[PDB]
Amino acid sequence: ATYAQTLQNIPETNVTTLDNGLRVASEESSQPTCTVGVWIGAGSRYENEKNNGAGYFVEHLAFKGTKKRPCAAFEKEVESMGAHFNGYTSREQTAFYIKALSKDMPKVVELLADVVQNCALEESQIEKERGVILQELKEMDNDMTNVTFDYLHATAFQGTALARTVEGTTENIKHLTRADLASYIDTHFKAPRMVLAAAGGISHKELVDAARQHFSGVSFTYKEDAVPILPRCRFTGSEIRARDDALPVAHVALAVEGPGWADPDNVVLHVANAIIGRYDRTFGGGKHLSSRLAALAVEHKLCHSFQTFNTSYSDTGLFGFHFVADPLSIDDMMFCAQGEWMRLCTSTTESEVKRAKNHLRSAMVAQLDGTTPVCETIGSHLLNYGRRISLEEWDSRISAVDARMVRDVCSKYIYDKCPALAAVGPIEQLLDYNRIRSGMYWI
Amino acid sequence: IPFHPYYSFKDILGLTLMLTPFLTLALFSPNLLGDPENFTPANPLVTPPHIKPE
Ligand SMILES: CSC1=N[C@@](C)(c2ccccc2)C(=O)N1Nc1ccccc1
Repeated sequence: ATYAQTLQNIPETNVTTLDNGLRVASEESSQPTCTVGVWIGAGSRYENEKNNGAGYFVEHLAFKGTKKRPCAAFEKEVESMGAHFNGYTSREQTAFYIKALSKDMPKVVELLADVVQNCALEESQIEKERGVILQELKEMDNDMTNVTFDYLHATAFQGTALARTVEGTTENIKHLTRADLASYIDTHFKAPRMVLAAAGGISHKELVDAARQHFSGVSFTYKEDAVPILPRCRFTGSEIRARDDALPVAHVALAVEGPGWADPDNVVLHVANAIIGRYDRTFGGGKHLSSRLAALAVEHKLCHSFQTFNTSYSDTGLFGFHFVADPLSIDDMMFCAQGEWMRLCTSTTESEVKRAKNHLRSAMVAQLDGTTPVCETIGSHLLNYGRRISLEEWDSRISAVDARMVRDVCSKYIYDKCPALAAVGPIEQLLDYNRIRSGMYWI
Repeated sequence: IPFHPYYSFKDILGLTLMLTPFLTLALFSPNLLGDPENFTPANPLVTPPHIKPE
């Protein structure tokens, strides 16, 4: 049983489409337990100045009961069967999923459909959640990492839709109407823009059947079955600096525009990020870590942590890094960081990519560790690539990557580009934009 | 702000702005600011009528 063989013997992912336009996909295994959910192509990016944070507001009511069954009833029924109900809303994607015994795959599918189609939107529950959401905005405001990434999007995509945060504005949350949420749901939670995904011990045909039974309400016009292409979001080389020397450590995020889901180069960018890696003060490896940047961080105590990232989207994306450091080590950290980025475009080695490729393989395999994560892969893949991509395909693609390819792709997206910068906390030591911009060439 | 590149550039600019008058004077009016009396070898016995400094 070799790695190759195990990859080929993995059960295939089955997909079928209903007449209403909804897609049903699932990967079958022999597990008494399973996860099934509906991945919707909706998010803050689809909102606008007036209904920003509606998709989030909805995510708060999607579990407070439907028309067929009020709050208590809905909750009791789900709880009493040992099932877990979770979900989330991002900028371009939303999801509501359930974990339970394969023995209930069908009852669950009915529950899901009831959630996405007949949300009660209890007028009173809405005012109750209005205050809850307002408390979460103050909680999240202390999450420097997330405040920093929000700011990164706020400036990198300023003037556009991707500039808004998922949770939305205070004004919006204070004034969103029962009608707005309703409108949101109707406008976005639509069959062709959704995906019923399930993984575990489930019958694809039994899944698709319960699907036909509950996911119905077909469309008449053509405007109801077309998936609206979103207007492009302009990337802008710039920086937003939120200074507060009262904060203990500083967060910094730098990034360049990325390609977008469908682009093959993403396989290389991920290998690239694998070379630089990530780090945090609890990595036993210490000064021996393969990641050069990580090694330097340890030697010179450059930061508390740092991480690379390649955040994709339909038509764009953010490729960069983020670090947390003491006010007095920001400059050296940024220096070494930008240094490693130059090394990438200019002097990557075969040994380097070899390691990074391996690291990347076990990374993709790790994202399929359980029913929920695999179910998440399916929902996302069909929603982003319009098809599931096997580990064997990925591996096929990953294997083709070499040093030269890394240098060329990185040079393409990084070298001499104007980055987007977001800095929060005690950032006096972080040099100006011009100096950082110069770190973008020669290495 | 860091001296470079803000003031390194600003200073090079200032240099060339003040270098034009300098060179214009130097190349187009070499003696505009000098006493013609200094084109005459020093004579310990004759004092110029109007002794004025630079
Ligand atoms: C060697 S004579 C001299 N040296 C100069 C360049 C000078 C003087 C004092 C301080 C700095 C520079 C100047 O103007 N003169 N001429 C001169 C003519 C009449 C009366 C006084 C001086």
